[PDB]
Amino acid sequence: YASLTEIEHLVQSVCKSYRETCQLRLEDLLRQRSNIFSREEVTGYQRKSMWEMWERCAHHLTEAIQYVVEFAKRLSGFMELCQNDQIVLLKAGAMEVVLVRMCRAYNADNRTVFFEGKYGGMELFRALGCSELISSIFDFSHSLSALHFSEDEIALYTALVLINAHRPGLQEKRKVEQLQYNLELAFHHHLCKTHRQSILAKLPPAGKLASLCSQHVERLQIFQHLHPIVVQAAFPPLYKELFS
Amino acid sequence: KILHRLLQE
Repeated sequence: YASLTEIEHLVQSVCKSYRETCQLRLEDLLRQRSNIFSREEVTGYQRKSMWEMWERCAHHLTEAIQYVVEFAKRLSGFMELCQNDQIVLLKAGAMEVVLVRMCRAYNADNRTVFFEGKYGGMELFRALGCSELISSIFDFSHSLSALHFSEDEIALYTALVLINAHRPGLQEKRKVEQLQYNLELAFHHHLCKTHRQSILAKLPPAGKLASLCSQHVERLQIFQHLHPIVVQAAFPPLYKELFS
Repeated sequence: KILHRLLQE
């Protein structure tokens, strides 16, 4: 892009796509912070079977991914890429975007996340048998939350998470690069304008998101090997398309 | 497949 007016238009446009595609409004999440699972409800979650809690989490991830697909669809540049590259970007990026969007549902004051109508701590997911992954996700959401990420910042940051020209498989790499660089300009322009450039150094390191995605795939492979019929019969087709 | 349908609709 040439001149601040085109960069600023991009900023507004990305922010709007984000707002239209966020699954939950931020104030609905904040208004729920006192609604916390009782110890008896926690125990109830801990006693659920591994396979049932996997299914539930997969369903919830699938719904979050659907909103990310709509996000990508509303970024003009994205829909200008060829279909192969759309899919490449979404298969590598969708989970990473959800993982970023989850910080909004995380309360750093008590280390809880909004899940199925109330806030609960990481002990809520014990039945999954992936304590390392869960703990890493909670830690990631705590990092971002410490930054006090604004809605506008999440918009712009998650547009960049998705439009990543380093994804293996991209055919029009140069085109993705151009889009990535215009979105980087937009993000950094907005940071500069809002006096928020101090967060650049505090953003999680490159590959952190990749590490969570790969743990997620690795824990999935173990679960699937234990319960292959559950995955086939009861995991969402989109989920399996992105991760199996 | 599902992605291709979500991107097309």
